Amino acid sequence: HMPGELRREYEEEISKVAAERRASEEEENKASEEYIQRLLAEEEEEEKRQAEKRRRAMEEQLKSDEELARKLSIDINNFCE
Amino acid sequence: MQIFVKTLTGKTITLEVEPSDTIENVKAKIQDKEGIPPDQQRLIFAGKQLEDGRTLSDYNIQKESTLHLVLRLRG
Amino acid sequence: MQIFVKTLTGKTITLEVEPSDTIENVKAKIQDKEGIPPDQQRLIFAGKQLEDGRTLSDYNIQRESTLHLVLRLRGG
Repeated sequence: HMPGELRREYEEEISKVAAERRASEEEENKASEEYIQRLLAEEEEEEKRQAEKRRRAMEEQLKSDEELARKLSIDINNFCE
Repeated sequence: MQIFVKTLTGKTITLEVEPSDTIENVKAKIQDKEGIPPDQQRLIFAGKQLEDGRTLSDYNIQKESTLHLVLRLRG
Repeated sequence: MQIFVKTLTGKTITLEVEPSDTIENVKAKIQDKEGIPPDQQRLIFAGKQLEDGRTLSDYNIQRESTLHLVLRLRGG
């Protein structure tokens, strides 16, 4: 029977396949999860930094609004005294 | 939605508004809560003096925004 | 051939593919099976993001290999 003569040539290669596959599967999974971990962390941090830029830009706007209001208040009240 | 109106005296007024409400409506809502006549109100947002006719969305005023109010001072 | 797609919460999507199919087709198949728009999808294999125009063959993605799906933020 053919698997009997083919056995000696192929059996060691085939008896080790399942381990060779699991090694590559684990190596793929380890490289992807490490990259993904950097992806999620970098994405989350930069989103937080952007939202904090917008917060300070709004606060910088309120301070300028307040000083514009304070100038307008002095100007328009001096006029109608 | 909510917006805030900060007076130069430090006071902070809270108003319930719609994005389609005009600046005239906003002055009317400040009149109800604080008794100040709308003629004696000037509102500033984003370095601009708001015009009675335009709406809050016209000035890109969204929720939690803070407007600044200028009053008449009979000293 | 069959491949597997791991999602962020651990689920596994099963797809019937060919070595010739492009990353676009894969995402389209994920849409048909999971209802996820392709523009939300980021597919990662061997630690690299996969480009819509290349094929599974271009990325040495073989039978029963596992791809990793990471959706994009709504804003950002």
